[PDB]
Amino acid sequence: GSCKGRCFELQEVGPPDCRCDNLCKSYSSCCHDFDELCLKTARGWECTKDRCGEVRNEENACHCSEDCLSRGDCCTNYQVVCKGESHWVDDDCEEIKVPECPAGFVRPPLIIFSVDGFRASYMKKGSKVMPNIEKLRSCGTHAPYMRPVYPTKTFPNLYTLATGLYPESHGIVGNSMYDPVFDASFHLRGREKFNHRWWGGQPLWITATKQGVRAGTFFWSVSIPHERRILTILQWLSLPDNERPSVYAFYSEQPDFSGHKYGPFGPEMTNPLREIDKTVGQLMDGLKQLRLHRCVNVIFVGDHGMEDVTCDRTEFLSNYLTNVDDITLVPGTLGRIRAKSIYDPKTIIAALTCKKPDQHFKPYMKQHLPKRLHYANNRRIEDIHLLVDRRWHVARKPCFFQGDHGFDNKVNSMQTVFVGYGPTFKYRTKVPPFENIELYNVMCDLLGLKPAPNNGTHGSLNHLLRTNTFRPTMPDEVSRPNYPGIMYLQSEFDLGCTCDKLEELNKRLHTKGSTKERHLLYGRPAVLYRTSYDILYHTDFESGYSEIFLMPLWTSYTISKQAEVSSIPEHLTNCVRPDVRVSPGFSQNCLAYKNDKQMSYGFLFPPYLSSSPEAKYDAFLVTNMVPMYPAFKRVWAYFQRVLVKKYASERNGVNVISGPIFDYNYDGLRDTEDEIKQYVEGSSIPVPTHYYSIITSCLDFTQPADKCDGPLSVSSFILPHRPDNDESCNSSEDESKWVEELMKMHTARVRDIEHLTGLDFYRKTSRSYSEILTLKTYLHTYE
Ligand SMILES: *[C@@H]1O[C@H](CO)[C@@H](O[C@@H]2O[C@H](CO)[C@@H](O[C@@H]3O[C@H](CO)[C@@H](O)[C@H](O)[C@@H]3O)[C@H](O)[C@H]2NC(C)=O)[C@H](O)[C@H]1NC(C)=O
Ligand SMILES: [Ca+2]
Ligand SMILES: [Zn+2]
Ligand SMILES: [Zn+2]
Repeated sequence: GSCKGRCFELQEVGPPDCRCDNLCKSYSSCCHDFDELCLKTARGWECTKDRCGEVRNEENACHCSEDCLSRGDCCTNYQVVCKGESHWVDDDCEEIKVPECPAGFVRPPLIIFSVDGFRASYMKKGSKVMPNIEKLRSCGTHAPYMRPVYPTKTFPNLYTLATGLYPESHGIVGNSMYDPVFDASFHLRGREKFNHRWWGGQPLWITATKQGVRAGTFFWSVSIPHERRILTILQWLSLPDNERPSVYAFYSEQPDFSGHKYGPFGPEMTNPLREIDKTVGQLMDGLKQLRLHRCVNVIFVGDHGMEDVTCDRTEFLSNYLTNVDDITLVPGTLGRIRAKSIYDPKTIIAALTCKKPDQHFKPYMKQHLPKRLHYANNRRIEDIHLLVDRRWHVARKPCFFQGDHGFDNKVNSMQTVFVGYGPTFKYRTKVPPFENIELYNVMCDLLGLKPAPNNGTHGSLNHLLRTNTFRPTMPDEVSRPNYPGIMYLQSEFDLGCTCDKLEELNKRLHTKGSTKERHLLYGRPAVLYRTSYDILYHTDFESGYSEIFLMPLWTSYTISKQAEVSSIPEHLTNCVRPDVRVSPGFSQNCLAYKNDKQMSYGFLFPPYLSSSPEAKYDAFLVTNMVPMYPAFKRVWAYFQRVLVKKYASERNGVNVISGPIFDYNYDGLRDTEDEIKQYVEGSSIPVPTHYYSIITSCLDFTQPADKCDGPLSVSSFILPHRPDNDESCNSSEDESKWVEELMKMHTARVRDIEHLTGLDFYRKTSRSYSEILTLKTYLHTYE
């Protein structure tokens, strides 16, 4: 019943026996002498010359005795003060070409140093405030910033780090949440969070244990001082070979706590950052004492940033809703709304939509949230969501705090940090910003583990690593296209469409020709599911036409910097032409659109960008038509007539691939036919939930998009196909005052589109597949 000989033991005792491990305090289950024997404070955390060679006194917090390495309970500066060695931070960086590990070590250990609320810009504070951190950052591998997951709160992000999964998939969708199947709520405070029922996926410590690799206890009771957490890691690293973990985690509550109290750019922030640096320095000195400083891979990572947020920037729901007693709100930097008793969700949303000119939040049904957030597919996510403006809070009803976080994960102030240091990371290497869902694959690689299935894209971070355990391979195409000829005659169609000579004298009409070379610059997308579709070629564009969904899965075209924009002449406004290459039965019909009072149609390739009046007639083929709400046509037509040409002008030409997305179950994945819940009336033409475009050009803008030697540059979006423009509060103005702002909100990665369509892009380029995976994970943020 005593913690003697057992402090911070790895085996977990009881219930009910008294525990002496990392978490015993959190359960209020430690042995009576835990706080006495294990949380020793006497004489602080640094050796002084007068202690060198002292007799071991057990009440000392750390030791300067000659027996202190045999336990690894020496103070971390022991050798510096007593044996003439130097501080890790004062040593020159020297490349670590191979792991330099001592006797007994069969792989490089991994230590994860997680710092709560460490904003990316704090790194700009430099080596006068954070000398140890700046050394890790400059000698190792680092990104200018790492993007967290939404919501940008600690539990969702630390668990995403651990699992490689979006919160919707791992289950930790908030710091607070209610589960209607358990009928219970989870909170930062209390016991409920300790119940395994809440935690899904497979976190790294479980992946490791399952594959025979020992993991240290990642979690730390808040009562354990940071210095004792470092000393405990060093103690574990000193254990025999058959008991020593290979992976460890340190967690610090700072700089988050001071960020909340003083704001991100308060002068008070410098002290907490100095203290974090000290802790890193203690870890590095400690490793160096154990001859592990050129053997361990260290990951210094944050979970989210911090924004300026004060009391008097609070919107209150009682100022919008007359029935605020009927609802339960999860409040703050995001809002989630539920009924108090299992109120009407459609009236709640309408009552919160564009009611005040400076309104600092926007309501969404969860399925209408931007797809890049991946924040819908979980019963813990309430149907009603408030996306709150940066710098603001939302509360239910009507200063000690100056900072908060939780906002949209593309907001600048929410970005966090990443540095990788050690033999397996690259040397003095800067890498592009990347998302925190990508690290679990890399941590697995670093430990020799096979990752469990996750939302990372394995290989998209190979460029962080000196030597890679994993080489990606491009997936095999599942469906092979048909390339149908001009088989059928005009008179065989009656699709109910109308139109209003030279195409009879063109024998080579709709043949491959030079269409593939100029309009598919990166190869045909591959179709990764079973379906039947047709490649269709035209002077100005190429498309993959689905005989099942009666529309293209994709439409590809290139527009040069010098492309002319033209009008749809009035004699062609209502023109729709039957496609002589596709059968009537696998074609859309115009009558269904005339029968459907809510629904109109648009075109994937824009008639506005035709290369000639002759070629413009191709844009009106029934195989280029897609169902579109009139409200959405305002957005689409502006995109196609104005913004594509702008992008072409700014980027030295662009290649565009556009198409429909069906995601009626909001799982982020391509719907099967059975899952499509809306069709054009009286018809079998499915209604898309979204429309995507992927806009590619040369990263070197001095080369045109069709003559690009090197790295590519991409921006993409996934626009919600909505029958109104209630999302955009300025929509009653000219499209130039609101459409582009809409599209920027709905920016997306190419990977997001691949999941939602079952397509694989960029299969024929001069780049390596690893480089391509990096491109596919890129998000253009507009921040
Ligand atoms: C993010 O990653 C997770 C994990 O890879 C993805 O969740 C997984 O989704 C698949 C497909 O829906 C689920 O697998 C299915 O299992 C059953 C048979 O047991 C069968 O009905 C299907 O044919 C398929 O095998 C799986 O449950 C699920 N795994 C987890 C942990 O949730 C998720 O789709 C990813 N999200 C995105 C947007 O890519
Ligand atoms: Ca789906
Ligand atoms: Zn946090
Ligand atoms: Zn916080």
